[PDB]
Amino acid sequence: MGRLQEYQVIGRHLPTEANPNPALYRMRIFAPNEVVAKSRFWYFLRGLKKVKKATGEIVSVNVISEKHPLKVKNFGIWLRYDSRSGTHNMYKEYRETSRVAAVEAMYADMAARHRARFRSIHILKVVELEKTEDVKRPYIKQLVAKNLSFPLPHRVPKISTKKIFSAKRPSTFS
Amino acid sequence: PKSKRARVYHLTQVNKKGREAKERLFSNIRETIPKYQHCFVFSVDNMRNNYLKDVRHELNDCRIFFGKTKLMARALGTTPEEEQADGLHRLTRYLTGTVGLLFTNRDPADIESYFSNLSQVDFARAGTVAPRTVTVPPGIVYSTGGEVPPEHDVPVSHTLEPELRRLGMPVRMIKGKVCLGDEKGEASEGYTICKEGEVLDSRQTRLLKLFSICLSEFKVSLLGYWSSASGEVTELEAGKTRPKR
Amino acid sequence: EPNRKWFTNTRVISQDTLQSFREAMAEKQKDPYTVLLKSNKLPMSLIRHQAKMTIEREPFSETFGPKAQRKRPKLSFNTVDELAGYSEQSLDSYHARLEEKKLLSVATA
Amino acid sequence: MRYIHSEETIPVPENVKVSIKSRLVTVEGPRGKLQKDLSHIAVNFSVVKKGVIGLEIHHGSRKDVAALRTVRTIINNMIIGVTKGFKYKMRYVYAHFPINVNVEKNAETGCYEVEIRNFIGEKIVRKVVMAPGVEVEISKAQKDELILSGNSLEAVSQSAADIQQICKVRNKDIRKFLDGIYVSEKGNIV
Amino acid sequence: ILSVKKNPSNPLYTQLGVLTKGTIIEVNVSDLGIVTASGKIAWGRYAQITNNPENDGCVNAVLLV
RNA sequence: GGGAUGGCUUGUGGCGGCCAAGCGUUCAUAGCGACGUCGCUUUGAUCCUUCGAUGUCGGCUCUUCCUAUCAUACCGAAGCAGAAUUCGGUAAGCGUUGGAUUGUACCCACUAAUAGGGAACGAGCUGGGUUUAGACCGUCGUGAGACAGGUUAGUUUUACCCUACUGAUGAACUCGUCGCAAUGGUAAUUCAGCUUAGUACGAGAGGAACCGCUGAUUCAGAUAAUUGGUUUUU
RNA sequence: UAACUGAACGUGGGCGAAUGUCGACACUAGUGGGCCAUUUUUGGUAAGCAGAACUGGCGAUGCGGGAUGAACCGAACGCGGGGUUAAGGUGCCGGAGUGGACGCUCAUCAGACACCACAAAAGGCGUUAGUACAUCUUGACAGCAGGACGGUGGCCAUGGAAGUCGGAAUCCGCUAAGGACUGUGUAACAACUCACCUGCCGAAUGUACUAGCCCUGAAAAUGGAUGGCGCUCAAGCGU
Repeated sequence: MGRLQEYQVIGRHLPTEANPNPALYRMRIFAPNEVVAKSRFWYFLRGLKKVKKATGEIVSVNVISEKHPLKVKNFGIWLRYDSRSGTHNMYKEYRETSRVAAVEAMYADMAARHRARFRSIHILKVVELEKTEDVKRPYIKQLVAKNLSFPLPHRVPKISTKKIFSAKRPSTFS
Repeated sequence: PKSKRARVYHLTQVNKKGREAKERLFSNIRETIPKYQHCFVFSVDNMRNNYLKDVRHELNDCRIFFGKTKLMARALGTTPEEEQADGLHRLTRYLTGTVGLLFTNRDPADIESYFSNLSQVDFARAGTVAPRTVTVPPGIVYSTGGEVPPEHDVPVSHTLEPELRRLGMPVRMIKGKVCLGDEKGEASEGYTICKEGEVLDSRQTRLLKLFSICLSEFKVSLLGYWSSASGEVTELEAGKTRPKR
Repeated sequence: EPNRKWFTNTRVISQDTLQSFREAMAEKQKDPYTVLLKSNKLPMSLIRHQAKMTIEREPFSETFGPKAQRKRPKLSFNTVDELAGYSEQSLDSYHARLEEKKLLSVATA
Repeated sequence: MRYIHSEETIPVPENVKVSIKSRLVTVEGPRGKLQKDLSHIAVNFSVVKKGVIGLEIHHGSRKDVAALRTVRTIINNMIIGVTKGFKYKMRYVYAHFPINVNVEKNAETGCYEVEIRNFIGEKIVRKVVMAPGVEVEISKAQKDELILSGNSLEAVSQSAADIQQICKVRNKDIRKFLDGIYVSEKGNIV
Repeated sequence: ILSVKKNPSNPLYTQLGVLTKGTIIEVNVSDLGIVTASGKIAWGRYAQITNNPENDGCVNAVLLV
């Protein structure tokens, strides 16, 4: 859902006389910016603990960048989405180069295939498949095969949309 | 995947056996071993095998197993670290194709004599070579199709002629009688079911079974036997010739 | 509104009184020249299966059809002489009925 | 799901000569020559081994993968047709009126022509013209049998179906009136 | 039916004897064998209409026992 | 002086009780509920039980549309032997009549069949609803009069305007002759007889169909040799 | 008040949250039981609906967009110039993209303004993505070649009924496995077949649900309507 960045958001309850050192809660949140990241932090924290924004504070917001954005990786995402019936689990896999790109591909795929919006999807886990034996979806298993080489038949050539007329009928073989 | 074959659910009493039958076979074979001195392996290849019940009845003191080949091999023990008794992994190399186990207390010579002089004429199955030429004569079709003289044969049933037409015999109903061509027999030749020196297919063997024509034999071939006292496997004549695994 | 008198008997009458009333009333409609007084205030509401058993014993499915189990007909006769007499009487009655019907281009509307 | 690669194999006998150009299959055999236009299905042809034709689809869906089986069976039937041929034996049976069948070969059209007469005593004379390459004969070994032979399975089976459909009883009980021409045996010439 | 006891909408409707839903009627219960503690036959009992007769063509009632 | 419900509707009842896939529900184990089922609503009878116009519909001429198909065309199934059918499907191309009854909507006949609707019923003509003024009877009222009502006789009377339609001329391009065809309309319909054949089929009674031939019904377009009609041929 | 002990009112002295920034008369009016809508609430209906409270709009009002318009969205209005937007749009009509990324769908009048009704726990051998349970080299699903037996023609019944017109029971043995039988069939038998098992094969399948898009889920009557053309890796749908 947009150019997403992963943030660690650490927050806590406001210190009182009973608890001078309240517990810190850290979450990894995919959001377009820090305001949305803090909003999602307060939402997920209201879903789990007796802390809201008026009674708590944000200790830290940091950006978690990808360690190796130049390495092709397989990601398994376990998610829960809310439909007309209720909340359902989905396990999906994406062959991307970063967790953020995997999450954008996830959001586009769920919007395309199940009409699920950003407001109705909970990202529960995003993990890296260390071995290719952990890959379970056949559309990624056909990509992790040995000596994968394929042609590209029927490639429509890119002709400028401002050039209306051409004197040669284009070919679709390059 | 909306377009799928509709799986028919059978409204019958008998269900699938499953893993419990495999475990029962394992228990029965592993309990039969310490009771008999000799364990024979016999082969019945490309055969009807409905006289095996008569063989079981005649060998009252013996025990016959005719289950899955790999399950019997696993029951006996394929490796020397798995065998129930010594030399049984030597015997397991004989178990391939359609085979069976025979646990016995009797003499090996007696068992060989019985399974050598045992011989019953049986219906041929698909793949066997036809020993002769069978031709149903023209005219009215009888039950044997010319094996017995036609004056000693009942006419064939009227319910069989759609099956005969499906199996390729150009029969027709004339006044409640199944005939090739005309009732007296004309304008056609006899229907050749099979020719000598020809591999029989299932259509021809089904025709021969419907006309009660038997072109095969019931021969059980003993491959070898393991003895408990000596702890060794003695190989018989068919053991050299049969493929080994 | 809930009330206790909705669940009570509103009209009761004893056996002998009902029987005497019915007998006297029947004697009253015996005479056509006698008329009642205040009949609207009189309890006049008190004054005013072989096929099922046969079908219950023998269903239609058990009588005739693919599921039929009937094997014995229902006869009006027991002896050969009774059958001969039955046939003779039936033939005579049949002839009488056709004679009656005979005694009793399309026609105009 | 879009499958990256799917392939099928067709073995070719030594007598058979296959020429494929722009999805136009030409199969040559001892009995004759067949030609078919498979330009309506996106298939890439190749020679994966000496005497084996390779069918492939790249980036196709499940339907595009499944269509290769139809292509495989069509080319295999063309090979079987040019090698051994196809033969449909048909029987015509009658109850009271004998059915008269006359087979000719119209030379200007170069095709066989089957003429059916006296079906349920009808005075009409039915006529069926066969597809080119389909040879129709009256069997001398059996009684009231036609034999349709050819290299094209579709042509032979369609001609047999046309013969079977042209003699159809109308406005009568099919339980009682059993007459007609029926396809009895389907097989190969050789 | 013996009488119409109460039509809940209007006493004029009761006076006219209108059979509507929820109307209390008096019925002859001689066929049900209802008897008192000594043997007198109870032949009049209240029942309530549970259907809409103007829409259904029939009067359906439940005994008030 | 003021006025003149509508993406409704259609083929399968209500009330009351059981049963049950399921929905809910585990600190409460209730409550709804598809598919069903059960009770109330003459041995082919009876003909001696017709149960309230405040609300109005008919008819003539004529055109078109819908299908929710009566007939014709084709097809599937049924003890469908044949004949005659019955149920169902695609189909609106083509037809769907003549009469009796007003003490007040059903009968009869021909026919292949006598299918159902819309364009009104959310200023053409003509009979009832229906009702100005005359008159009579019945009910009511002291009465004038009114009506539960019944009966009789009784005034709206364009077109030459615009558009639409049906036909008929026409300027400009010299006049005229012979043509092409964009587009618009479009047409045929049903029955009978001969042969097949007293044949297939059938115990019998009965009894088809394809190819071929000849007429007739309804419709349409013409025509006047003949026959009727018409006569100011005065 | 036991009391200058208090109660008021004076004498004198000293010293306070944010944000934004009028009152009284005189005279004269029109309107004061209107319409629509959000939210809350009280009654109901077969479904409709009927009422109250606050707020906004209209009657009094133009403009941009909903193709069009009393109630929708944006926005309120002197005469002009330049710049930027809101709502809505960028295939043509039409000013602005046949823009970019990932997928889904082929509809015999799709869809592009839906929420209401038809209408249901509805029907789909259409197409994708998932969940749960189960089988599987000890050989899964499908097929092919075979077996599919004995007591026993189980009991009663029936002219006849042998697993297969009926009623009630439905057991044991040989088993690898086989029902006192799933259908075809006979007058009854016979015969075939199914459930089940074994041999060949070769690696992934089966069932039930969930969520998308698509078809059906009822239609009349002049010829017509996503506004029109037209659109199918869209000019449809989701982001």
